[PDB]
Amino acid sequence: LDGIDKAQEEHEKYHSNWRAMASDFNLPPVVAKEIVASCDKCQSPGIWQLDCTHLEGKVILVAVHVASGYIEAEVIPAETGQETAYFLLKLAGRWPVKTVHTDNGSNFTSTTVKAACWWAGIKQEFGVIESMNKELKKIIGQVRDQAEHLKTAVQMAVFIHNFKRKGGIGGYSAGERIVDIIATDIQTKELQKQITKIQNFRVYYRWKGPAKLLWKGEGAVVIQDNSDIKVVPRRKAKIIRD
Amino acid sequence: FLDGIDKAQEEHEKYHSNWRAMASDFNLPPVVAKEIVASCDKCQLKGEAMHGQVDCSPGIWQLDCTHLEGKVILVAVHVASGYIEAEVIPAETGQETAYFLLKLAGRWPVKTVHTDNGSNFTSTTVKAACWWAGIKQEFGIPYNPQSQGVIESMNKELKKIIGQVRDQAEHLKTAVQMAVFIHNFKRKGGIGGYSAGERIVDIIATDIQTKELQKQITKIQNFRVYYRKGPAKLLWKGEGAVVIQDNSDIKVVPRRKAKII
Amino acid sequence: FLDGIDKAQEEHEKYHSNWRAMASDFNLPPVVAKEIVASCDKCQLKGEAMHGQVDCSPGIWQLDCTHLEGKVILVAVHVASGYIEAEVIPAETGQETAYFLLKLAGRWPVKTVHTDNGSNFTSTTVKAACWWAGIKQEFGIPYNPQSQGVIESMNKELKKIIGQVRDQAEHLKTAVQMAVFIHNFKRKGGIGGYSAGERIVDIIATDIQTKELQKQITKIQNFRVYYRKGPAKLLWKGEGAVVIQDNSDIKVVPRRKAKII
Amino acid sequence: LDGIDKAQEEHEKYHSNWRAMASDFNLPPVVAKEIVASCDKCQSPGIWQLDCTHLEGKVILVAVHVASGYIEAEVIPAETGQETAYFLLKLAGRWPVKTVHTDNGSNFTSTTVKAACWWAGIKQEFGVIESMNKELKKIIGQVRDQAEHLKTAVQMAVFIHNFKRKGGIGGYSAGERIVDIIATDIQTKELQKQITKIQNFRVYYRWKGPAKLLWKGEGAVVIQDNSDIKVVPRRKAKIIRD
Amino acid sequence: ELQKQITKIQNFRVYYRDSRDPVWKGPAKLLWKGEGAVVIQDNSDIKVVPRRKAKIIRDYGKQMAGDDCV
Amino acid sequence: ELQKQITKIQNFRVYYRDSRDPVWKGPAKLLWKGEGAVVIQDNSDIKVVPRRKAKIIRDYGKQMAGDDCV
Amino acid sequence: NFRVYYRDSRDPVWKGPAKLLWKGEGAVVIQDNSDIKVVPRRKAKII
Amino acid sequence: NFRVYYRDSRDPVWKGPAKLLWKGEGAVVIQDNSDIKVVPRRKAKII
DNA sequence: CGGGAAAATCTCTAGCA
DNA sequence: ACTGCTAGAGATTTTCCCG
DNA sequence: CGGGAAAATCTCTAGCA
DNA sequence: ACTGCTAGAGATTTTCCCG
Ligand SMILES: C[C@@H]1CCO[C@H]2Cn3cc(C(=O)NCc4ccc(F)cc4F)c(=O)c(O)c3C(=O)N12
Ligand SMILES: C[C@@H]1CCO[C@H]2Cn3cc(C(=O)NCc4ccc(F)cc4F)c(=O)c(O)c3C(=O)N12
Ligand SMILES: [Mg+2]
Ligand SMILES: [Mg+2]
Ligand SMILES: [Mg+2]
Ligand SMILES: [Mg+2]
Ligand SMILES: [Zn+2]
Ligand SMILES: [Zn+2]
Repeated sequence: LDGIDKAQEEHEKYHSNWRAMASDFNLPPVVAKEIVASCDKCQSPGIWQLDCTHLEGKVILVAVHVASGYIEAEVIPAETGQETAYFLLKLAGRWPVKTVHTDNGSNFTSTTVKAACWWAGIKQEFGVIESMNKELKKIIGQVRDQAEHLKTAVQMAVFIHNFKRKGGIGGYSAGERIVDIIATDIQTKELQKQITKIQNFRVYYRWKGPAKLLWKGEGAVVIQDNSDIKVVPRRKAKIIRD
Repeated sequence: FLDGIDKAQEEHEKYHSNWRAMASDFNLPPVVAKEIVASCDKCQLKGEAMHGQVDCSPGIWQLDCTHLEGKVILVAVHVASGYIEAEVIPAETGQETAYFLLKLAGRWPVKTVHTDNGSNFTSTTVKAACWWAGIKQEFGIPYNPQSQGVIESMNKELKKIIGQVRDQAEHLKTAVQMAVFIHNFKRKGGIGGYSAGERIVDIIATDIQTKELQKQITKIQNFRVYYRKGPAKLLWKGEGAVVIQDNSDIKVVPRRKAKII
Repeated sequence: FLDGIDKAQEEHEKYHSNWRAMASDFNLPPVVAKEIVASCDKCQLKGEAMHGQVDCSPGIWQLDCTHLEGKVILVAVHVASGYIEAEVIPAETGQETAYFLLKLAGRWPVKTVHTDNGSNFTSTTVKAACWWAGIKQEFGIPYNPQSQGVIESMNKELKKIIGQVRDQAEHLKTAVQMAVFIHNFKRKGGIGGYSAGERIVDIIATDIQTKELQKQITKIQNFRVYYRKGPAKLLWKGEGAVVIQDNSDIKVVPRRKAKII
Repeated sequence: LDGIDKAQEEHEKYHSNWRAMASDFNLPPVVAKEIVASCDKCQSPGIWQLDCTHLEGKVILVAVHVASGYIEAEVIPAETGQETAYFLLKLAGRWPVKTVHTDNGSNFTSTTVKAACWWAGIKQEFGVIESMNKELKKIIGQVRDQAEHLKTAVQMAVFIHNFKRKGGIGGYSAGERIVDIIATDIQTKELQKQITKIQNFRVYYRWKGPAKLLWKGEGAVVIQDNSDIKVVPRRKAKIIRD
Repeated sequence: ELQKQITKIQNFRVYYRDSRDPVWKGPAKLLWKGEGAVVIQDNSDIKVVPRRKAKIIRDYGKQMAGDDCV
Repeated sequence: ELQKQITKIQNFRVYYRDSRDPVWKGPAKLLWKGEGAVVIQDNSDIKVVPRRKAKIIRDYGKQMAGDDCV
Repeated sequence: NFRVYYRDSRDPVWKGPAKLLWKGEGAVVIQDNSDIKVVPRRKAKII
Repeated sequence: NFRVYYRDSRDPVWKGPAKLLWKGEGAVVIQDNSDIKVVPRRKAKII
């Protein structure tokens, strides 16, 4: 508390995201989110791309996490709807898959894949994928000598790409990047859930009119009144539901 | 306490009386009666009543096979989080286990796998797979399923879920994947009120973040401490207590008798 | 709380999410999420975590068969005392069980016998034997060995003792009788620090003595009490508390609001 | 305490047993036992009788608890040492058998019976048994029509005799009598055990010479000094082992 | 007369259990013994325990110890 | 600089166990994380827990609840 | 009223709902499909 | 020294005495008849 | 500070076969 | 030298909320 | 009243198959 | 309308004993 004005000034002078203001000034994320949302002027993690490539006369189904570059690939006996549905069901069970982007191939348009997406609650919409396939083929060629079957080589290539290839802004691997992105998405979901929980109530302070509730503390209550954020003690404030 | 001891010893050799009976019937103190019982091999038939604790490090997975409708299901669980992976395999063999394990190692940072001594887990093929993927292999004490207690428990959980959703799928493999999904994302509880998926994400991200933060702190902060001996290395000072390390030994001491240089 | 409920119900029908997951993912209060879970038959797969308690009345014996070296051992235990009787029988049949039971009933006051639903215990011959000896028969819930816990435990104990003395006898029947002796007279502990034989003697003698004393007291003492309802019968008065019986119900009341006539 | 003189006077005027003095005047059994044993002028439970009877060309082994009249009878295939040894082992396992009296028959003198008596710690020494056999035959005849085999009739007769035949000083059954006798024997054994445990210590009170220890209570110590029993406060008494 | 019998009946020790706890409660004092209930005193507390949950003994070692004496 | 990183590393929560108790001890605070040991603070008590007995998370719900704030 | 779901006898499959006729210390008596059964409370859940 | 008696592996018969080479949190390493074995402390008794 | 509902923590079980 | 655990069903104990 | 050994009570497990 | 228990291995807590 007693830092909301500093947060507003810093937002005006930098237009920083709510995370920066919450961390630097040590404010609850709800308060910072309300502050950033108020200024009108200043106003992905679950998306995957599916494709089928061919190598050595065998079909490899490849899934790319667009935001991270994290790859999951499998050799499938045939390029059929059943195999794609099973692969997608596995992926959904192992990662929070929200949307899948395909290329209108018959297997992806099959009713089996539609059923799998419906049960898993996944949305389907018909150059990252091609470059990814190119790099996967490169790694498979590099490691083809250490294996005996194509599927083992494909899994080794997935391992190398996801955890042994480092490069980018911070020099992290795809696995670390996807873990970080999913963690951030969980943070965002929790923030939204608590905003939903809190926004259903109203606060009367000192008696003034109804005001939006933002945060409840041990001995302090942070509220918003006509685009103005204020701190009031609990004894002086009454919280109700309407 | 000599003739009583002799009579008690003969009585025990015949009947193996417990220490209370001998103490009562031969005017013996409890200590000597207990010594009589303890010196008899034939009366040592019970282990100490306790349980150990399995390793729960962020990099350990527990693997096991289970059976359902005449088919083999390979199951792995991330111990720290309870996050499971599973799949039907045609045969309970080392090749399928090694393929499963290479898949797992390419999708999560598997540092160690802990399993029972089933033939598939002890095969040379799985050993080669672990060697390639940089995975350490730990085997529990034979015929001690408690050593794999986590994954065994998950075998019970997965099967349960499989029974809840068996009518939504024609094939058992689809039901297995459905149950994996349900467990990893649709069941919340335990540490943090998380689901297993969010819990594993949090655990791995926390591992990376804390590693980086501690590395930066060590790079910036460097000091030596003398406490009630050698020049130990400080780790955290505050609240009137100082934590130091001296020859791979971490000790917490009060602020008194501790100088920081 | 009506929009979230429908989505939670659909999500549950597909996945059978537990109440925590639904409360988290659909902004639901715990009560409504729990109601969703409770209204689903497919999610009721666990009984309440507790144990009952077996009858321990002075007249109840628990009987069971056990197997050792391809031979059948019939075992009875006096529940209140832990006093056991046992013997090898050639066949696990109703005739031998009834002979054993008539023998037991002629040596101790067996009022009731509690057993599992093994065929020998449900035979008409054993029923006739119990009818002649004035013995009430109780059968546990089928395939619930816990209902016979005591005797089951004693089976384990008996076998253990047999293993300790099996080399002192040539025949298994002799070893069984040796183990019965050892348990009944050479093992002390439990209630009163007794052996099982001493404990059963004390239990039975106390039963007779207390019965006679209470009968004499009732013959000598007779009074009526009014508390708060009717002329209850006093049982024990003193220490600022009165115990009364009314309509076959026993009540303990403070000395206040209680008049003795 | 403060009743030793009354106990001594009661013993002098009646020479009653220690149980009566302990119960009437509420004294520890050790003190009453010491009092009764002091006067020189005033200075079985585990005994069994074995026999073999014959009926309908079958051998019935009968054991009688002499003190109580409680019977244990079985039909044995042959009057052999092995059968007798097994019967004796069972009896010893079920009751505290200390001694058995037999009629010098070959089975009772067999090495098998000697081994059984040695393992069970039973002592063998070679008009109650005959009368009990007659009563057993009478009961068997009374109930012979209710059974089909002789062994069942024998067990029914044992039941009737032990628990359904009442008669004597108090109209008690044989089972009740044996339970009472064995309970009294346990009482006696425990009294002897505590006397043995306590006799190994000496007491110095107020400092006088060593004195026999009889009872160590919570606030007093009852001792004996030259055929005189006295009570001493705990502080004024010291107990040692010689 | 009556007092002696009452004291004798109160010399007996009772070990019992509560409806939901498996461990046996220590040696309470016996006050009244009925067909299906036993009224006991356990540290100045008067409890009615069902017959099927009570083991009633006259611990003979304690009786010979004189612990029943004042 | 250093203070910010120390506060961040102290924002993490630790659930641990003792050598003989199977239940997991509640969310203690993290002070130091080593290769084989974690030094935590649990109600003004500083404990060294072996690595194999500690689960370290940044509980995101509580982080978004603002509980870390003074 | 009460709904009871129970594990019957050596059958790992849970059944119910069944009416709760009676509740004891360690067991219950229920009626499922016009059939009366006795189940340990360990093997039953009442709602 | 220590005498250890243990239940080895699916064999209900207790063995020993064996020398206690090492004692851990939930297991012990022992030597019986010149053979090294690893046993859970649940399945061992040390004297 | 006083009660009551709610939330949290505690106790205990089967099944993993 | 390695090691029972998991998640659900009730029970009981704090904790928050309006006077 | 102060410590230490002993006794008692408490906690927990396998096996009953 | 019926029902886990037993006995042993350590752990921990009272209780007694001499100053
Ligand atoms: C041939 C492989 C290798 C050698 O051992 C066997 C037998 N076995 C037995 C069980 C088992 O008895 N589970 C029940 C159980 C009991 C107690 C507990 F704490 C946990 C539990 F799971 C397994 O789970 C299991 O996987 C195996 C197995 O794989 N094998
Ligand atoms: C054919 C009869 C009639 C129908 O039931 C079967 C099977 N049964 C099984 C066990 C058993 O599983 N014991 C292990 C156990 C497990 C838990 C527990 F608390 C106590 C325990 F004894 C028995 O003891 C037993 O006697 C029988 C038996 O006799 N029968
Ligand atoms: Mg296995
Ligand atoms: Mg297994
Ligand atoms: Mg049976
Ligand atoms: Mg049985
Ligand atoms: Zn022995
Ligand atoms: Zn459901």
